[PDB]
Amino acid sequence: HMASMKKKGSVVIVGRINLSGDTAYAQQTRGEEGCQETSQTGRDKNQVEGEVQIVSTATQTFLATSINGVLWTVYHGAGTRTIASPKGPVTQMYTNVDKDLVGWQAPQGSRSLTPCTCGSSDLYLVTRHADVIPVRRRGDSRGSLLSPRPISYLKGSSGGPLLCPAGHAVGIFRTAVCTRGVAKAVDFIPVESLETTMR
Ligand SMILES: [Zn+2]
Repeated sequence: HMASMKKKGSVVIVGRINLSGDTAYAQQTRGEEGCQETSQTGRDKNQVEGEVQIVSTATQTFLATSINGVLWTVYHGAGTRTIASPKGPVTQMYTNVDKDLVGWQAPQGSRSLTPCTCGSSDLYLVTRHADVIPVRRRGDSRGSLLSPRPISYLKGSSGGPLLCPAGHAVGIFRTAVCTRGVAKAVDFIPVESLETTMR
């Protein structure tokens, strides 16, 4: 009955993918206990750094990527949930189920990637395990893995970035394209589609 109805939890930043040096690596900033409490209160006092965040819900863990002052991720992971912040749960600034895209204002202390202007088709996918996978762009919204892998390796990487050779943001990883469970290609949200949503 109505008095007993719970509320959806907040997305919680539980770590980041460090790309600021010569070596990419994942860092955890909050354990599962703190994540649970933070998800319920929506209050996160942790300092955020970097461009690529690891985020969790009650059920899922995936990625969120800051581009031009917006932290972007996929609707099929975050739905309409708020994200926890130092002042409380923060409401989504963008919500587009048709693009499978959501976004919040980038957390204070985060760094944003710059949208790519190069038109290059040699791309690099950053995974939740700090893999940097070469990807050849094949369309506005798809690239092919130079070395196909089992889908397991890409699980939980939605919302991660596809990068230009110069480190610009080219797209947000949306979902893998598989055959017999083997990921041979990836579909992503082009950054141009993000810029249009941003006006
Ligand atoms: Zn570029």
